[PDB]
Amino acid sequence: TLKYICAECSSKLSLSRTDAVRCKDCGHRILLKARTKRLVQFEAR
Amino acid sequence: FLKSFQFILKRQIRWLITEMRFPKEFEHVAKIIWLKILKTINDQPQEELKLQLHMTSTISILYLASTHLSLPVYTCDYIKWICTAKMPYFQASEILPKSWRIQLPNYYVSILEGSISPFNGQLYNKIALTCGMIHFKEFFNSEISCQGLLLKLVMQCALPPEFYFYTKQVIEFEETDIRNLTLWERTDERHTGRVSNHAELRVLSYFMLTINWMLSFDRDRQYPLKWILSLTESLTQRTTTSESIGRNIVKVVYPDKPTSSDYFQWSEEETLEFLKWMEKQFLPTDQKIARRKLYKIFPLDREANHDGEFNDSTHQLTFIEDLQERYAKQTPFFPPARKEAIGRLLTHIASQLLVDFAISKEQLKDCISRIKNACLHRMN
Amino acid sequence: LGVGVQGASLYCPQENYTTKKQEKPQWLRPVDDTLAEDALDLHIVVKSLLCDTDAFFWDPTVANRLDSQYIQTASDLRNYRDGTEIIAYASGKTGSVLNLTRQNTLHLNRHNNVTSIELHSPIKSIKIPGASESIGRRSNLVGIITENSFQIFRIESVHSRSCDVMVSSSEPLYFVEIDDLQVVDFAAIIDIKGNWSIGRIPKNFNNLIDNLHGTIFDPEELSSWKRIEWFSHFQKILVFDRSKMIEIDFMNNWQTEVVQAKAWSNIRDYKRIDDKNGILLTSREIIIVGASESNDPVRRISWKHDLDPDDTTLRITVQKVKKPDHILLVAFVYSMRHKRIYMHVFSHRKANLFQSLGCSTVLEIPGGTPTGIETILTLDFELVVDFLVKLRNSSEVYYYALSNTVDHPEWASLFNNADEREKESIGALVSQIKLKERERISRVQNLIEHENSHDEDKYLQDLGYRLSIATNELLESWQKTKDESIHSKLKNLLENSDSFASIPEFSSLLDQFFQYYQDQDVTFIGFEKLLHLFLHEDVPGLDIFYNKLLQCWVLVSPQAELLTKEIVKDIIWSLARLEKPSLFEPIQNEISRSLSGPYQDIISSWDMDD
Amino acid sequence: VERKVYPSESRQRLTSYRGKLLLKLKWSVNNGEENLFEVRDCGGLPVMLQSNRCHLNKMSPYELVQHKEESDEIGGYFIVNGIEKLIRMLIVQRRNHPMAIIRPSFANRGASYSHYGIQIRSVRPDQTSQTNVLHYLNDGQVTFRFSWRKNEYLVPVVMILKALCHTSDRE
Amino acid sequence: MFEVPITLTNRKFAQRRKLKYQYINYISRRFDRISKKSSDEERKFWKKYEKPEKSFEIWRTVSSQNKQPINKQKMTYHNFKKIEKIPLRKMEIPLLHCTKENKLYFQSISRGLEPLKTSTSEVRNYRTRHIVTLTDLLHLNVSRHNWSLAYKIFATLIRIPGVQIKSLWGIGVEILDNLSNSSSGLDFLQWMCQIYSSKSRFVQNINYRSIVPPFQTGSRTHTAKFAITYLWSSLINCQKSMLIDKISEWVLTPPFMEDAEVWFIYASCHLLKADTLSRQFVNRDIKINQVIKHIHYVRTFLKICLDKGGFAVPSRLIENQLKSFESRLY
Repeated sequence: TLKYICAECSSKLSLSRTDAVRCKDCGHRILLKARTKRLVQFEAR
Repeated sequence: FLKSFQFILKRQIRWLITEMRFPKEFEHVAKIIWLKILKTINDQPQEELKLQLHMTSTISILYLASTHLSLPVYTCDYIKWICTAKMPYFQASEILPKSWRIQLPNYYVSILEGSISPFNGQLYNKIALTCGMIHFKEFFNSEISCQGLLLKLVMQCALPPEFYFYTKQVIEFEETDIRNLTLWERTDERHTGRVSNHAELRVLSYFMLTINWMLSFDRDRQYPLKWILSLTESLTQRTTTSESIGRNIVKVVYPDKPTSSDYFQWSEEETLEFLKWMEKQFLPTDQKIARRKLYKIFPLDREANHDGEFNDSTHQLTFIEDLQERYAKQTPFFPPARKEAIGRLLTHIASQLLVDFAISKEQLKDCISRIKNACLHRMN
Repeated sequence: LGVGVQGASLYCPQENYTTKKQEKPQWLRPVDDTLAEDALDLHIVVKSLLCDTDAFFWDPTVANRLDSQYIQTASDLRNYRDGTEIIAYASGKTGSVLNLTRQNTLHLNRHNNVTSIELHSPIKSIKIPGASESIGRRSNLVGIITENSFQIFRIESVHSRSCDVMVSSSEPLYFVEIDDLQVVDFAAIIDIKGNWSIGRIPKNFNNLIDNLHGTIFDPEELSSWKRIEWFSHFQKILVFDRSKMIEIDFMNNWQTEVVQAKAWSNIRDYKRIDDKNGILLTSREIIIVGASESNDPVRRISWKHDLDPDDTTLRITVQKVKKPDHILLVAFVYSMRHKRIYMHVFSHRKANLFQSLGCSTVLEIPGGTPTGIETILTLDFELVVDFLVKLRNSSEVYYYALSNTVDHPEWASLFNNADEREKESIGALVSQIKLKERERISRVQNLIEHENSHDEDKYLQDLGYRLSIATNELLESWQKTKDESIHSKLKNLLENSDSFASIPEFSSLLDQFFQYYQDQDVTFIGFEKLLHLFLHEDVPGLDIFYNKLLQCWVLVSPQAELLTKEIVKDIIWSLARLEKPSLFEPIQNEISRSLSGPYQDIISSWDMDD
Repeated sequence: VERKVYPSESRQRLTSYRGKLLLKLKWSVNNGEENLFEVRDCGGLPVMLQSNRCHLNKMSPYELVQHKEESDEIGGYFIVNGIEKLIRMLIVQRRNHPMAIIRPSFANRGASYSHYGIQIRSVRPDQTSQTNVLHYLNDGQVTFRFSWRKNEYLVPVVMILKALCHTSDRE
Repeated sequence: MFEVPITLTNRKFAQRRKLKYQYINYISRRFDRISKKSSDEERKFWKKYEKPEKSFEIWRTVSSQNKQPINKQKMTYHNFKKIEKIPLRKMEIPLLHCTKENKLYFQSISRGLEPLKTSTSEVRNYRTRHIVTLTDLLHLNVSRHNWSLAYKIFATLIRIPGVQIKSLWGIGVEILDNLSNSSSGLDFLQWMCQIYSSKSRFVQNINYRSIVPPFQTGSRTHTAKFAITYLWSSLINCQKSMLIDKISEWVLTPPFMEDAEVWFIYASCHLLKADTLSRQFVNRDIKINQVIKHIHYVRTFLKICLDKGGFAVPSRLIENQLKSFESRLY
């Protein structure tokens, strides 16, 4: 599941369409994207 | 509208299939009443048809299917069951279809959502208007189980059950085809039947005279005046049962009739079950962050120590047990004061009979003169 | 002198934590809110009698029909006597006949003689002015208002040897202008519909308007309710409609509008409290105790209370309670539409320290609605207070004391004919049932004489045999008529189901009859899962269904048993619908109707979706 | 609702941390026969951080962490479109002290101007400043320079001295 | 009996007031042409009057220039039935288009005869029938000082849709006078003054339905009553907790530049610090001058309170208490 995080109260969240960029719980207009399980590789250097 | 007007009826019946344990024979018969009643709308012109369907119609076809099965349910219960909001009558438009609501027109859904209760014989007319559309005769039995209705009316006011046997004899004196009480279709007139030819409404007069024919001509002096005080003040007694409190709700919904303001005289415990009934009103009946925070400061239950888990042995007595108080209260067994307490009891029981059948005062004053002035017609 | 005022207005409203504090740092509850503090105050009626005698609108011009206050007559001046209590009420046919002492509760006196002075016009207001303590004495004259004239009565030398009050009267002035006057007060000072004038009272009853008059006439107030009162002895008057209070002082030419009550409320009632400073006003939506100001006697708008009920017909009466430390003002508003009072408790100290305590409500008699309520002055912490009511649609007046510590003749006028030849002709039917019942208490008593007999085991073996083959007769028609493409009675046998004398056997016998039809075209509806509708509980059986009524009808019946048996023997035969076919018969009647309707009603008929 | 905004939100949003400017007028007509008072919203002016008009004013290092700032947040700057900007301090002349100064540019203001002059920088108690320069001429004349709406003006000093208070010529 | 928080409207009431205020406009103009010899139709009506918006009724001082000589010439029945006649002529043709009981109303209300049928009785909506039921049971227990029950009715009434501010803030007595698991009413008045903060102007032209100013709205030039109850009941609540800095920080933030009662509260917050700190706890260079700051805040906020409109304080009696704070300080 694609998700976001409320930037004021850290409540997880997802928005699809005809959906305002707001926190459902508080009304914060700033949302930050969460990171999900996805592979990245690094050399240990 | 028709597909949604069906959809509420399924939830009314699957309730009555499950909770009130009206068995699975009911949907297989009530569909036939529902499948036929669309065909009378079929033979209208589809151009500007003006079909007549209302929430009064989904209860009427729920009652025609009940008076086919010879059931001891009556229209008293169908007008009690919706005031207590058990079966989805009021505001059934809201949560049930979930998509047919959004594209139905407003006057097409204000008829669909039940706002005002059926009043002044609105329920009886819709029975007769339905039976004029599809004929209830030669496929269903228009047979009121009047033995159950009188036994219901005996069990209402805790009387000596000889008046049950009297009233059965009394209807035999004045009735066409003695049993088999007439469910009355109408199709000739849009007027109401001023004879008041509703069979259950007829029995409402046969009980209002059988208790007065006996007691006014006190020949045997079997029921004394000192017992009448023990009877008349027995009914004027606020109690908390599972049926009196449901009857308190019906006095709320109708404001025209008197004793619509009886809630001033409720006790402490009488409001508490009313408020626990109100928790069975809320489930039938961006700016949400404000209201959520107000429900945070007013929790709907008690703020602490509610009466759910560790409460009692019993609070709520049932309808078997209040009669055991009542049939022990009226213990004396062995005239201008009598003629005053002959209308005191008769008015009191009438007020319960007005409120439990959704008719006016003027409806019953019509019905008495059309039963009394047909019984004198037998003697002279 | 507390702090939170507007100057123009002054509020202590309904439980909204009033708007002042002095911050008196004196360790003695260092706060002086207008809200006071004490314990509760519950009121208890002392119900007792004193005396006796289109509908979608109501008349404002009719005011009262009675009065009750201590009067001190002309001969009590020279002699030692001080104060006699009277009560004068309308009577008669159309409200046209106007007509005493206190033992411990106010009751009509010994010689109890109505002094029926006769008029020819409807009574529409009966009131005194009251008294003054600056005048030192009490007034002995009363004025009444009728449709045809205005009258003044003068009470002269109330008697004690005979308890008879001889009354004298003035000239009843008829109308020069044809406009119905409204309110009198004196402190013929009257208010007509739109204009007022000052009337002069004479000293000589053995045989009018002064040269000054004013008007308040508003083209956009529509009602016919006005009111007048003299204010604070300056010969200032206060005139009312439902939209403004005008203050007029006819000593000079000086007219001021004080209240303007058009926007969200209306003036409802106005009692002038015997306190010559404090006077109480009932608006809609607020209760105002606006007093008089010592600098200019104009209006000290004092601590007012936001009352909750919204109505069009509210009145008020007030009674002062004089304590040595402070003065109370309990205010009683009452309506003509329902049966309730609503009270509030005010207090007053020396520094215009009006306060407020709380509110309570009590009820009245169930027959009628109140229309006139007056407090007995009682000649002047456990507050006691007493008063009289009068209810509309009844001509009775009762007396009530409050301490700190449904028959309708319309149902009677529906029975009871005066037809003596038809008396017993109706009354034969009540004696006809004297025969028919005693047979039934005796014939099943013959079944009480027998107890599970083999002779009646034969009688019930014969029962089901004419239920089996009768079913086998009622089955074999429906199979051949089954192709109908467009239930039964179970009262076919009229030989039996009258004298069978066992409930648990026939319950088993019909279960013995239920098991027999394994075949098709025959199903049933079970009784035990449906018989609970009368007891409104969980009733899983027919045998315990009798056991509920067995304990239930013990006291109220002679021998109490076979009547209870016969009804249980009736109800299973009352639901005599056991003639359902199999499932096939309504299912094949489902499929026929949707074929008959068009293809537009195919999609309209779909049960069982989610 | 009116919520309380913190400057951590204004850096995220890339907006300006703005308090609201209010300003009430006096519409007097005919010298005060009729006065109109209207508090009028005048936009949002940006506010220096950890000032009176910031929400971080009287606030602990613990509470500053919980409101997404550093524990020793310093303040003293403006957030304008999410860029932190501050007003740079400048060196100006000391107020209210007349300075005897020679400037060759004084002779450039005209013929018969000596390069001598007294200069005072007078500030009003609302910190608005006013520089008055006192030129010496090669005739013995002294002129009083001032600047008003970006225009220099010159007046003889004995006109100001005779206009300030009532004088004789001995005084 | 009691008032209900419903925005209830019916066509028979929308007409019968409109049938009334259509008529009143004509008879008002007719009264002034006979005074000249001697079109929503209700929006047009209230342009003759100023809606009070502070009180219910526009009360007004009296010992001032707002006085009048009493008009001498009075009415009569002959002049009244001829000044109403021509408005009663033009009214009769829309009287047959309206319904007959609205027409029976205007025939009855024009001869006296106010309505006896109260509008919230015949509404029969089944949801309003419980909203009328609950509020007459809401007040009835608050009348009878039964608070655990009147809490339960009030928690159920706010959850039924269509209920107003009227029930909401006014009896916040129930939270404070419950004291069991209570918010003490002060978090609820904080809820009222957060979401109903509106500095908008009172437009004073539209007819108003289901709102009223003096107890439930908070426009510009009228501080809301729940706002000043939040200021009184949190000063008294903070005194009884012996945090006054935190109320004095809040009252700082809203400079209600249109009233004197908030400034009296802001003056009285500093008087409470100047009262508490003036004990000195000895029988100190910083203990002295901080009290002088609070004394000077009282004398300057009470001055700007007294310069505003009507809020009469005992301004002599408070000066006797400020001097008494300094005599204890010397």
